[PDB]
Amino acid sequence: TELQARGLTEKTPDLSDEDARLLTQRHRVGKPQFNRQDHHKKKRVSTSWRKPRGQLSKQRRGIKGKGDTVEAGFRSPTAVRGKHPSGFEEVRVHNVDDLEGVDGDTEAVRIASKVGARKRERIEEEAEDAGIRVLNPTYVEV
Amino acid sequence: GISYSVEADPDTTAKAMLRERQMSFKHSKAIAREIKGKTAGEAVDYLEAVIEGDQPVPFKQHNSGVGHKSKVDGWDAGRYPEKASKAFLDLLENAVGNADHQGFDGEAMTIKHVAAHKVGEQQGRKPRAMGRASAWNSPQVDVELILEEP
Amino acid sequence: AEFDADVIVDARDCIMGRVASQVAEQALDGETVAVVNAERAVITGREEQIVEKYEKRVDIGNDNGYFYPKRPDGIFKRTIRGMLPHKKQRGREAFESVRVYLGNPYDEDGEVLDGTSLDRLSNIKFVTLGEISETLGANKTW
Amino acid sequence: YAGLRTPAESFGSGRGQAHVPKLDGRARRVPQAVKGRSAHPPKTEKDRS
RNA sequence: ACCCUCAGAAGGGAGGCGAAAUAGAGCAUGAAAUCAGUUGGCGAUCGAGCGACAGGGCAUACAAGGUCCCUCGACGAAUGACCGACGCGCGAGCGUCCAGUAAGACUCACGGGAAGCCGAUGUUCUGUCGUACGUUUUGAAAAACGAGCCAGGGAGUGUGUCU
RNA sequence: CGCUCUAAUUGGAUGGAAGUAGGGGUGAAAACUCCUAUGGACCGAUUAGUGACGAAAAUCCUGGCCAUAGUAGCAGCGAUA
RNA sequence: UGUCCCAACGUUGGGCCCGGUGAACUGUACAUUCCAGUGCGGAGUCUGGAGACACCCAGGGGGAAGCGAAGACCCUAUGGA
Ligand SMILES: [Cl-]
Ligand SMILES: [Cl-]
Ligand SMILES: [Cl-]
Ligand SMILES: [Cl-]
Ligand SMILES: [Cl-]
Ligand SMILES: [Cl-]
Ligand SMILES: [Cl-]
Ligand SMILES: [Mg+2]
Ligand SMILES: [Mg+2]
Ligand SMILES: [Mg+2]
Ligand SMILES: [Mg+2]
Ligand SMILES: [Mg+2]
Ligand SMILES: [Mg+2]
Ligand SMILES: [Mg+2]
Ligand SMILES: [Mg+2]
Ligand SMILES: [Mg+2]
Ligand SMILES: [Mg+2]
Ligand SMILES: [Mg+2]
Ligand SMILES: [Mg+2]
Ligand SMILES: [Mg+2]
Ligand SMILES: [Mg+2]
Ligand SMILES: [Mg+2]
Ligand SMILES: [Mg+2]
Ligand code: NA
Ligand code: NA
Ligand code: NA
Ligand code: NA
Ligand code: NA
Ligand code: NA
Ligand code: NA
Ligand code: NA
Ligand code: NA
Ligand code: NA
Ligand code: NA
Ligand code: NA
Ligand code: NA
Ligand code: NA
Ligand code: NA
Ligand code: NA
Repeated sequence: TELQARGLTEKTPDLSDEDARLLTQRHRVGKPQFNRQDHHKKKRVSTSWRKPRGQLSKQRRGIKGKGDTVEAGFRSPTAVRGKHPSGFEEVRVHNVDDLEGVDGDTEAVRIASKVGARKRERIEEEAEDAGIRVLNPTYVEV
Repeated sequence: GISYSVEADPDTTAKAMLRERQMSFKHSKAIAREIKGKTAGEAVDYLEAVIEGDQPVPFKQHNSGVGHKSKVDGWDAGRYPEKASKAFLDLLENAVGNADHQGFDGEAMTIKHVAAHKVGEQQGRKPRAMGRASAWNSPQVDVELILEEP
Repeated sequence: AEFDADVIVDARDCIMGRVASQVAEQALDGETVAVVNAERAVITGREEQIVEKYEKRVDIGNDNGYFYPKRPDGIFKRTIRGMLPHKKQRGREAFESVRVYLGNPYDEDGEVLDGTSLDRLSNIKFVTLGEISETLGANKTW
Repeated sequence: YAGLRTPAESFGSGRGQAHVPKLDGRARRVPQAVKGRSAHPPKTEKDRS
């Protein structure tokens, strides 16, 4: 009578102490929006980042308050870069064969959006039986 | 054209619409704004007074250069848009009629929703001095009305 | 009429600026202050130059306006306003919780703030706000 | 010759208009103009072997 | 189609077809600028590159994020005391000892708590910084030049030769 | 990093592709990806190629649209009807 | 002899209010400003103060170095006629 997600939704990965520490750091420190300069002043200018090139650009000159400029110094820790907030490393999956070789303790699987309901059902049931969490599970009424 | 922008329960509701009316869209917003919440019958009496010139329609948004009116309460500018008002009377005559053919008491129903939409312009051209012409168009207005039982 | 002042200050024979500076500091700390006997407050210096300054302020102005107070009442209050960011929310709140009075409408006798009192026996070059207002043309309503 | 079959000319300064070749009050020929030539198009002469 | 409405082969209402009429005639999809109505936030005593970063209010169906708060305790870089004891200084105050101790960012563990609750999103308030962008220029917020807004279009290419 | 089309290798889709709208996650970033709605037929990935391949600007081009504004004009003429 | 001293009253058409019709110019953004200062030496927007409750009608045009026109003057170009 209520919606329930298929699979090991609550499953968590096991990480070394150092990894969980770095994952916690990334989540705590975060980063600036890094949206293009003045995107908010002109509708025809989108948010997508572009290096400010103006010779007089206040942002390019690094004036405080004009937003941070993309730099390698803002990179996330190597050990955690790319991990789902849960700590799992994602593995894009298109079918049942893609599930092969996947470590359910270390990796979680994300079913490509294009996969239809018929194939998702199969993928979701065998992923769970392999101890693999499905980040984007189907919600069935049980 | 438009489609009803608000949901309406068929069992306690009556609908009506005007299509591509060549009248002032600005006078239409003002009129709709003023009669919403009124009784169909009240609306009819109101618009007839407007047409008669005894009742002003508050012009709250499109009021540049508009002279003040003593009967306008809580505001100053107002006018007597007879054309748009006549088109609304047609709209209400239809709604109230639809309402009656369905068993309700048309006149006593509340105007739950009323709104005008500019659906286009009948384009025109006006010759000007210096061998040039400029636009001279006519607004086309759609308007929805939903009557509801008290 | 009726002002729950947490502090009632007596300006009689005190240096307007030194009192104002303290009343400002206190109002920004959340205190409700009332300055009493404003007409008897005092400012050091050569009466002639002092009066020229205030007279200049009265004459200054234009259509936009420069409303400068003539009564010892407002002179003192305007003096305090200059020590507060009166255009900011916090500043206006503090300023509005301060009121100056001609004489003392209270029962209690206000207190004398430290380092604001002027010894009449060792000072001859000073003036009374009341005297200033009389020179400015104020109506001696005290 | 795609886009070049026109005698369109620019009016130059004087009418608050950009210096763009026009014909019958319609811009033409230049690459930034709709119906204008392709600036650096594919070419038959190119050796694709 | 039929019926009601209407000056009415208009339009509207109801109804019928079809998987779909929000496929109903320039009718596949249906962006932005923008308009009507309406929801959330602000709002008729208050100040202007519209924001970035911090932090508060209020607002939030699910999904695709799941964290967050407080007691205590563990660890604890740089830095680093009060009080008290003694000894100096005209004085503000300083010296020795207590002590590199208590403290000390992050992180973790036990117990307890939150689900509009944490993140996030909308808006608004407070703090810090802040006179667009691009170009011309020694020097541009510029009373130097360009653009009303948005979408789409809009600028190192080919042959030959040489290096 | 992203775009077009070609090739090899290999996948997705009417049990709902592309696109669009709103929303969630990742990446310093170019940008990748998921969810919900809409949509109703096509769509990728890796590798090697390909090129009429990326826009905020040029009094840039074309189209659409807002304010301007219910404003100017619909008076002036020896023919005031 | 209203050109002037020195302006008045009146006439007709507008102007103003109402119905109907219904454009254009112009627009980087923000914008209730004023006095000073500063700044590429001629600022609604920077700085300090002052003033400032919102909206609307009519007016005469002080400012936006107002709008309109890639300066005709002047010089420069191994420009043109
Ligand atoms: Cl890198
Ligand atoms: Cl309109
Ligand atoms: Cl004044
Ligand atoms: Cl202030
Ligand atoms: Cl003395
Ligand atoms: Cl840490
Ligand atoms: Cl190049
Ligand atoms: Mg934008
Ligand atoms: Mg008027
Ligand atoms: Mg002609
Ligand atoms: Mg062409
Ligand atoms: Mg369509
Ligand atoms: Mg120069
Ligand atoms: Mg483009
Ligand atoms: Mg392959
Ligand atoms: Mg550019
Ligand atoms: Mg255009
Ligand atoms: Mg106007
Ligand atoms: Mg006559
Ligand atoms: Mg200021
Ligand atoms: Mg020139
Ligand atoms: Mg000459
Ligand atoms: Mg010559
Ligand atoms: Na208005
Ligand atoms: Na009124
Ligand atoms: Na009234
Ligand atoms: Na003094
Ligand atoms: Na004054
Ligand atoms: Na031709
Ligand atoms: Na060839
Ligand atoms: Na907030
Ligand atoms: Na330039
Ligand atoms: Na600039
Ligand atoms: Na300037
Ligand atoms: Na325009
Ligand atoms: Na190109
Ligand atoms: Na132009
Ligand atoms: Na005369
Ligand atoms: Na003016």
